[PDB]
Amino acid sequence: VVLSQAQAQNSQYALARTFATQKVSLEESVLSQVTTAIQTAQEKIVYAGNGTLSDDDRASLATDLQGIRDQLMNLANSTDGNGRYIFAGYKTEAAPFDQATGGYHGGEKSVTQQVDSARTMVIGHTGAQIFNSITSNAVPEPDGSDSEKNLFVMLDTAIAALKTPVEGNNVEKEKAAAAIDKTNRGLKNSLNNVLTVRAELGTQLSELSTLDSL
Repeated sequence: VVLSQAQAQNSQYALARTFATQKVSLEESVLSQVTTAIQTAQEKIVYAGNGTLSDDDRASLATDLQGIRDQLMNLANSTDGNGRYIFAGYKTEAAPFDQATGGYHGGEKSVTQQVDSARTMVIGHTGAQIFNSITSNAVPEPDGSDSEKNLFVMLDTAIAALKTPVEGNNVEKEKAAAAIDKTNRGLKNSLNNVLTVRAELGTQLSELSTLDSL
């Protein structure tokens, strides 16, 4: 009895595993795209650091950035093949991020799944974890204020700043330039956060395959 039984318990963990592997692989694929998108915005933000840019050049950068922001929003709202949202924790049936502000509305608890007697492997990192978090490596705000954690806020503030024509207004220029500097720090912090998650999903995939190929 205990044999058949155990062999059936390990037969079941085998299924969880197969479910876990497809879920983690899609997340990893989508996060790979999130990385490239943020790196693209980072390049525009660096260009925006140039003090002699035309207001029309600045507005152009804002438009490029709105586009990247919109790609990232679509990635943050990604679903799997059954239309369940992958960055929403357990709340898989409503979009985790609102279009207007990029606020997170999904679940807070990470999705877990029993993989082997021993472990309880975290599957499905939540939206908060990817798009609204920073690691301990985060570059702090020079002025001691709290670091922005929400990627969409980082992008949205920069966009609003760049769309503000600042010709002939040094005060507005310094303000907008400070917003761009803040976004620059934030995007490094966001990139580091996404890189951290991707590495951890890589580990998860490695584990799953080590029990799957086992």
